[PDB]
Amino acid sequence: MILDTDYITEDGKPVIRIFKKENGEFKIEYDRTFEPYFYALLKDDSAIEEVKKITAERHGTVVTVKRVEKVQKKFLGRPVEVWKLYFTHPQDVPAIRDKIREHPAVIDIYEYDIPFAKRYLIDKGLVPMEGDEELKMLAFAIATLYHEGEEFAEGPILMISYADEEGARVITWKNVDLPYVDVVSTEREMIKRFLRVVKEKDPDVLITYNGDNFDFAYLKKRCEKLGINFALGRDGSEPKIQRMGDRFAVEVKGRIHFDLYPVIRRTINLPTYTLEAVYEAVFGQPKEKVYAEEITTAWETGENLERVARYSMEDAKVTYELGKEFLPMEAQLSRLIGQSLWDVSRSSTGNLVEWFLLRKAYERNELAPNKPDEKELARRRQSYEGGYVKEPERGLWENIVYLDFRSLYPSIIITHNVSPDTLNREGCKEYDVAPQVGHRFCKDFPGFIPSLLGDLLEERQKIKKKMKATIDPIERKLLDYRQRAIKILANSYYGYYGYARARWYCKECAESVTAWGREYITMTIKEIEEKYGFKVIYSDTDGFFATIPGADAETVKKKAMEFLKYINAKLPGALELEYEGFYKRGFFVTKKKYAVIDEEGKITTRGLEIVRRDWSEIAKETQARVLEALLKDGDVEKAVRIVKEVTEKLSKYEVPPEKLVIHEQITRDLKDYKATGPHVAVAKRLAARGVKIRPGTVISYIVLKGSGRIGDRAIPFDEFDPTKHKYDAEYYIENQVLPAVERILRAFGYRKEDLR
DNA sequence: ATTCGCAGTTCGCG
DNA sequence: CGCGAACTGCGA
Ligand SMILES: [Mg+2]
Repeated sequence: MILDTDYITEDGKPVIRIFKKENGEFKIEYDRTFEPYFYALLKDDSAIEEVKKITAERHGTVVTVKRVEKVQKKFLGRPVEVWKLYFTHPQDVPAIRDKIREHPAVIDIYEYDIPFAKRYLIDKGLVPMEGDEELKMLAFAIATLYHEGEEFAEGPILMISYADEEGARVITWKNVDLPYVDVVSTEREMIKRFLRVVKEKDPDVLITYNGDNFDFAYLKKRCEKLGINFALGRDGSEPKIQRMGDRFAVEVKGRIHFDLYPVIRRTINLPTYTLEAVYEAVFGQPKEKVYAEEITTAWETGENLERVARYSMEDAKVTYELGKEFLPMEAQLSRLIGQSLWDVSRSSTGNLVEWFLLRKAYERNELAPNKPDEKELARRRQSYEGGYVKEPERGLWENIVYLDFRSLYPSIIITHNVSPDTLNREGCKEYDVAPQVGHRFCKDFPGFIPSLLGDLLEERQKIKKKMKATIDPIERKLLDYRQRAIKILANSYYGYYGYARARWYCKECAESVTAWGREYITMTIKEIEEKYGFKVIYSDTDGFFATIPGADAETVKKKAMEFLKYINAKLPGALELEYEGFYKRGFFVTKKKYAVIDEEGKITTRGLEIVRRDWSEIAKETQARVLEALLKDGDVEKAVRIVKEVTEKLSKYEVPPEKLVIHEQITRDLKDYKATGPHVAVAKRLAARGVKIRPGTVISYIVLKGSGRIGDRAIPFDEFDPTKHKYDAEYYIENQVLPAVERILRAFGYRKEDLR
């Protein structure tokens, strides 16, 4: 199968390299015949002779147009003629494309910012990660000597650990009495030993945790300091470092550097993304943290080095375990989008859709629109109305059914053919008209995006049912991941429509989807109220909670099923209302905030403090305890005692500090903040010292007993010391626990002073 | 560098 | 003092 592609230059000419793994054998294929190109729209065909002679210069070398040819393509449905301009080397394109655009007779240029290697995959119809080839993977991690006021990588690497199917080992240059530790003489020897391991194991995938922004950078500075050729690549090359906006990314030629950090960041939602928290949430098993201070202290005193080595070992071990858990899913996502695992695992929603569309556009001879320039970008800051949210009838309800649409937004796009190439298209014999916004969509032919979206949803269903019949457990897992990958991509189309940087951006399409959605959800609600006598307790966008307050559980279920039969006969196209679940009880606090419990006793919570990371565990824990007492036991006076118990424990300082940590994300550069909240205050004190802060950093702090604002009393939890610090019991009672619980017990008539 | 709608806290202004 | 901007993270 295909892992990746790139190009090298030989005698001034680009040579594509295709990196493959066939039958457990690494292979490189070379292609010297692929020509870089982009398109130009001319107002006059005669102008082509002027464009041929346009020249530029890269670095002394003179850039010219190799050859041209007129081609006929489609642009948003309508037919168009443009000139395909070829060049000798892909680096000629960025050097001359501006000179060609600025030419008077050139209306516009297209597809001029597509990387050569990616252009090759699309044009040749090649799909990475296709097949059942098993990749050999290796995880690794490092431990370092940290001192507070030093430069990056001023301290040596203390240990390098790695892990695969054979287990986990640690390389270090001090004597450690553990069976999985290999001892060498120096840091230099340790690094060289690691090179040999990678060379001999020859893994297809190198797995790290935050290796893009720490590990490889640290190794690089150290190899420079020690004079080592850090040749990790299968071609003898050193890791290549690239700039991805305000962050970094690292390739290793011939293999795939799989950094788990950006992947897990997108896949699951956690309060913090430390390696310990991630592992404990995914595998449900604890992992002890050993801090930089303890590591430094252990290395200098020579004392607890076993503890450090074990931590180093577990880092590599869990990294390998997590890599095994997340990689196959990302691999199937890569195959779907049609780009390398390296790019896909580091790409967000916007880029993934765009690359998929770019490939499909080529297959359909569809000329792709350009990225918006700064002027057009500012013109796309106009917003639109979103989903409908009913104000809930607040309180505790009995025997509730939840009904919702199966894929509401994708169903709308397919059913009503919503697409920029069908928008207000004149000359058609059939149209659908969006409510409120009034946009018309041609129904005569499948639109580009609804066509692709329809194939995706259809393919997904064919995979779901083939899974049930697939005996081979490995094939079933593969199909499961592809099916999940399709769901992710299919649900990304709507948001992409309203994404201002998108090539196929269309605000009219985006607001038409939401307008139609508001219509269908509101029609369905008044339908079940008027014709079946249900009370609709609450509704958000694509579903609602309903019940008959004076009815039996089986009575509610029966009537709900009858309603479903009724409205589904009225719904057009692919729209379908479904029976999502029945709930014994439910408590609806506000819009976006509620909790329900099924007949098994399982509680599901939305929006409440319990779900959020910017609330201490102590507040979330008793809110969950209160909610359980109400939903499962129906015991309101028990919920009260629990709060009295918790506030008393807090006031007497019997609560562990670990359950008092508050987590809050830094979203921008610290200088760009206008209002300084507690987490920003803590961040600025950190940045004042050694530690640098990036947008995406989660600040974990605790509030201390003292004077001043909350931000003046807040410190990072790592630095909390019982001998130096005392947490603010009053704060965690009056600002954390009580507000979170009072908002629930308010409905029963309890004040804050009813619980102290 | 996917969308909009919404509850809630901290802090500073008048 | 009330009040609103700034800010975060959630639901769909
Ligand atoms: Mg709103």
